[PDB]
Amino acid sequence: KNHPMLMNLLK
Amino acid sequence: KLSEEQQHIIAILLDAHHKTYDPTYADFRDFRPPVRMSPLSMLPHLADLVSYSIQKVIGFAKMIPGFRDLTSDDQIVLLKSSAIEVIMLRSNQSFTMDDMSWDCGSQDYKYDVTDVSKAGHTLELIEPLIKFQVGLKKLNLHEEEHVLLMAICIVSPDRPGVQDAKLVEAIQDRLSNTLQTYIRCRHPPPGSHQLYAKMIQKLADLRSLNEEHSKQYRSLSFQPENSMKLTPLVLEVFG
Ligand SMILES: C=C1[C@H](O)CC(=C/C=C2\CCC[C@]3(C)[C@@H]([C@H](C)[C@H](CCCC)CCC(C)(C)O)CC[C@@H]23)C[C@H]1O
Repeated sequence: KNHPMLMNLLK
Repeated sequence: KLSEEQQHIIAILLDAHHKTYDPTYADFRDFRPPVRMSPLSMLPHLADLVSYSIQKVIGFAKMIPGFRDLTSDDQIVLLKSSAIEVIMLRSNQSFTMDDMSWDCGSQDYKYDVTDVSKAGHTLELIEPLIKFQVGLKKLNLHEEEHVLLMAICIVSPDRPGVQDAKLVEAIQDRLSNTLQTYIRCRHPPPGSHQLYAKMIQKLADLRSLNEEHSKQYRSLSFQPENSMKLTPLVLEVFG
């Protein structure tokens, strides 16, 4: 599924 | 015998670790408090600790040379798959072979086998985790080796869902070559090969602990009562 929080922590 | 490139890798990883691991554990005061009376009284606290640790691991990863040059999806699969292992690994710094617990600056934030039990984990997993911590501690790793090992752990080309395995292997190989050389600079043969071999066996053990857990966190979080006690990032990461 989507990982919006992990994505955001990566940027 | 460390080249400049190797030394630069180590330096970057030392900084990243120092930036993402506060040996005062001051932030722990902001977690849900621990309770040691109450099924799973330690779950809120340890869930917050795990969640916080995931944030910090992500911070460490982003500084690993080349990591952020991977695709976003590869970075996610790598972090989702390694988070628990790196947590376990990084936790060795608080771990003490005195009473076999993780000591984070006080009795309130000092975690033992029964504390972990009260977070919904069976002794049957918990014990192999303690054993791992013991074995690792006995290596008496230099901080240089410790951070390299964390980085090697994260950038593994054999994690499920990885698309560019070759690129991930390119980073890992540089890290492994750096670790091997660092070891050689401290230890002649065959002590050097001995220590390296043991570090590699620790990464294998972590994979095993990871696999075993996944089955357990599946049964714990499957319960809606428990999953509700976790955090959003823990739910996102551990599926
Ligand atoms: C900031 C720090 C580290 O990130 C982590 C740390 C201590 C680590 C601990 C003690 C409490 C129990 C933890 C969080 C363990 C945890 C509860 C897991 C289960 C959660 C998985 C998502 C162990 C899994 C087993 C092996 C029981 O199945 C692993 C690391 C353990 C304190 C400090 O060194």
